[PDB]
Amino acid sequence: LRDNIQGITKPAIRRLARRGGVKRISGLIYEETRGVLKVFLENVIRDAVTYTEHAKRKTVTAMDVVYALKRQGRTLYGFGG
Amino acid sequence: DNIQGITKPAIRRLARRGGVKRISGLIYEETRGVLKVFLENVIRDAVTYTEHAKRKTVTAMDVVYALKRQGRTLYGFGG
Amino acid sequence: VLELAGNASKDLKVKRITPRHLQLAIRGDEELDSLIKATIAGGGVLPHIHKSLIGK
Amino acid sequence: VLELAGNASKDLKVKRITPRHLQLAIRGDEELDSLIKATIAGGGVIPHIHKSLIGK
Amino acid sequence: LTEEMLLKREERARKRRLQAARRAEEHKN
Amino acid sequence: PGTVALREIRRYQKSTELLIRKLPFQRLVREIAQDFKTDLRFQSSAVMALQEACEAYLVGLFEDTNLCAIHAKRVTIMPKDIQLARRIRGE
Amino acid sequence: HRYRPGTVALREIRRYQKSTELLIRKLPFQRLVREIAQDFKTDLRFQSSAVMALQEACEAYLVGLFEDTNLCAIHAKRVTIMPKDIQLARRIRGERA
DNA sequence: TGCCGAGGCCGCTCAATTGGTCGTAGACAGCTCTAGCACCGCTTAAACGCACGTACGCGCTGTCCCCCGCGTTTTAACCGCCAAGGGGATTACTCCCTAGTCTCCAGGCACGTGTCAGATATATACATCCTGTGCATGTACTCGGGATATTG
DNA sequence: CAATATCCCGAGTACATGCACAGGATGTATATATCTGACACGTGCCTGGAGACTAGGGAGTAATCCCCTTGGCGGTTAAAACGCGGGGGACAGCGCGTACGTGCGTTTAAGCGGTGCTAGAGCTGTCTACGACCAATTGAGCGGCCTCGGCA
Repeated sequence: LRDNIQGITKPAIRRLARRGGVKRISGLIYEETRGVLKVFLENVIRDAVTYTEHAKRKTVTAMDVVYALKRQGRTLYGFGG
Repeated sequence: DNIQGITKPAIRRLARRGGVKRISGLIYEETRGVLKVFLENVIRDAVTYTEHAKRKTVTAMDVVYALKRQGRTLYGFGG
Repeated sequence: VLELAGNASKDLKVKRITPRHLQLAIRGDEELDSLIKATIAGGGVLPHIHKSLIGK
Repeated sequence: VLELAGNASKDLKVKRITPRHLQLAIRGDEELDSLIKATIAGGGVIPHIHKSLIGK
Repeated sequence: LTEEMLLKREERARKRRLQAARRAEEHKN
Repeated sequence: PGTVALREIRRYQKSTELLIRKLPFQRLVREIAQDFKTDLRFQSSAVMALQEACEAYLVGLFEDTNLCAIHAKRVTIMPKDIQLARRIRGE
Repeated sequence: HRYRPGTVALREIRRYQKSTELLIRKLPFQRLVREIAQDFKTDLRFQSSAVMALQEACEAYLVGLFEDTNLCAIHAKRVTIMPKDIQLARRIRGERA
C-alpha cells in the first residue's frame, strides 16, 4: 500500500477537533495527529492479528479486535464480548 | 487534627524529590487533600479484604491486595 | 434503564436509540465510575463548550 | 538481574540492593513497560532536574 | 481522456440551466 | 466575527455519525496490518469496530488537549499541548 | 555571606533525588491512617508492616503527582507550582473530574 | 442675536432558530413457533465448609530523649500585568476528485461435520529435594580530617 | 579572593549472609485412560472484486487582523537564615487474636427422566421515526420623523 495515512484529510481532523470542543487549531496539529492515530492503529491491530494467528484463521474478525481493545483498558460496547 | 501533622517541610521534601524549585503557599493545604483522598480509597479496600476473612487486624497482604486492585502495585511486601 | 427511558421521554420519542445510553451512563455520577472503560458505539458525546471560549 | 552489570559493579559495591533494580528497570526501555504497574519499595527515583529550573 | 471531464461539465451545464429555468419560474407567483 | 467556528461545535456535538471518510480509513488499516502478516482478510464488521474506537480515542485526546491550551492562557491548541496531554497521561 | 534565592532549592533537589529514605515522619502518618480507618470499622488493629506498605505507596504517589505537576507549571511559562497546576494534572489522569 | 448642527426617538427588510405538518419505509414488536435441549426434580454417594480451647505471637502499652518542626522578616525576583506588531490562522469562493451506491460475479475460507488417539488425568510407591534451622565474617556503614570545587 | 559546601579516604564497626545440617512432603515413575480435539472431510458465504455515476467534499486561493507573541511593565512574596519548641525517638510488659487442630455434618456434583423455555424462524405487519417541507419569532440594522447647545 502506498501512503494511505494522507487519506485522513485535513477537514476530517478538524471535524474530530470540533467535536472535542476546540476553537482554533494551529497548522502543525494536522501532521501531529496523523502521527498519534498511526501509533494507535499499530498497537491495536498487532494484538488483533495475534488473536487471529492463534485460531489459525486468515480473516480478522470483530471479536478479535474487540478482545484486542479489551486488554488495553479501551473496552468497546457494540460488537459483542 | 491528625492530618495537619503532614507538616509543611515534609511536603517540601516530597516536592523536592519530584524536582520542583518553588512552591506556592496554597499547595500545602491542597496537597493534604489528595493524600487524604488517596488513603481513603485504599483503606476502604484493605478493610474490605479484612472483613471478608473474619479476622480483625489489617495485614500487609491486605494493603498489598488493595493497592494491586487499583493499578498501583508494589513489589516489596509480598507479590 | 430507569434513568435512560427517563431521558428518552424528555426528547419525546418512544424507542431508546443508542445515544440515550451515553447521556446517562456518562452523566450519572456513580455510573460514570462503574463504566469508565466503556465506549458506547454510535453513542456520540455529552455536549459542552468551555466557558472561557464563549465571548463577551 | 544481568542489567545490574550496568549498576552494582559501576558503584564498586557488592550485593544487589533495592536502590538498584530501580535506577535500572526504570532506565532500560524495552522493559519498563512490563513493570510500570509496580513501585519498588525502598527504591527512590532517578535524578533529573528540568532544563528551565537550572540557572541560565 | 478529456471527454470524461468535458461531458461531466456539460452535464453540470444542463443541471445549472435546469435550476435557472426552475428558480426563474419561482418569480411567477 | 469568530462565531462560525463556534457554530460548528454545536453541530458536531449533536450528531453521532462517524467523522472520517470510510474508504480512506479502511485502506489505511489494510496498510498497517501488512507488516504484521501478509494476505489478511478483514471481516466487514472488524473495520467498523476499529473506526468506532479510533474516533472515540482521538476525540477524547482533543477534549484533554484543549484543557492544556486553556492553562497557558491561549485559545489555540498546538502540538506542545498534545505532547503534554500524552506525557501526563502516560502514553 | 548568604547565597542567592534559588541556590538552595537546586541543592535540595540533588539531595532528596539521590536518597531513597522515607520523607514523612512515622508517628504522624501512623496517626493519620488509624483515624481514616476507624470511620469504616471500629476497633481495628494494624500489623506493624501494613502501615509501612501504606507509607511506601503514599510517598511514591505524592512524588509522582508532583513530577507530573511540575510539567504543567513549566509548560505555563512559570517555575512556581500553584494549585491550578495540580487540578490540571489530576484531571488529565482522570482522578477527580 | 441669528442659524443650524448636532441631537434624540420610532416603522421596513433580512436572517437565524423553532416549532409545526407530510408522507413513507424499512425495523420493531409480536406470533407462532415446535423445536429441543437445557432446567428441573430425583435420587445417589459422595467434599468441604464450619463452630469450637489452647499455645502463644505479636499488637499495643508506660517510660524518657531529642531533631525537625515552628516562628520572623528581608529580599528577591517571580509573576503578574498592558500594549503593539506580524503574521498565520480564518473565511469565502471555484474547481475538482473520489466517496459512496449498486450490481454483477467467484471462489476462499470460515464454516461445518465425522472419527476416534495421543493426549493428560489419576494411583501407588517412593526417594529426594527442598525448607527451617542453626551458624562465621565480611562488608557496607557511620564517623572524622583533609582536598577539591563553586558560589558570590 | 573567601567562604560554605561536596567529595574522598581510612578506622573501626554488628550482623547478614551465605553456608552446612536434619528431615519431610512431594515430585517422580509406571501403568492405565478416555477422550480432547486433531484431522480430516465437505458447505456455503462473504470477502472480495469490478463499473458507472453523481454530488460532496476536498483542495486550492485570497484577504486579513485575531490572536499570538514580545517587551516592558509594577508589585509582592517563597526563599534564606536564623532563632527557638516540642515532639518523634528508644525501652519495660498483657493478653488478645491468630493460628491450628478436631470433629464438626451442609451441600454439590452426578447421573437419573421428563418437558417447556427460548431463540430462530416470518414478510410477520405495519408505522415510529425519518426526512421534507412549511411557518413564527426574535433581533439587528437603516430609514425617517422630531429638542436642544454651541456659534454668527
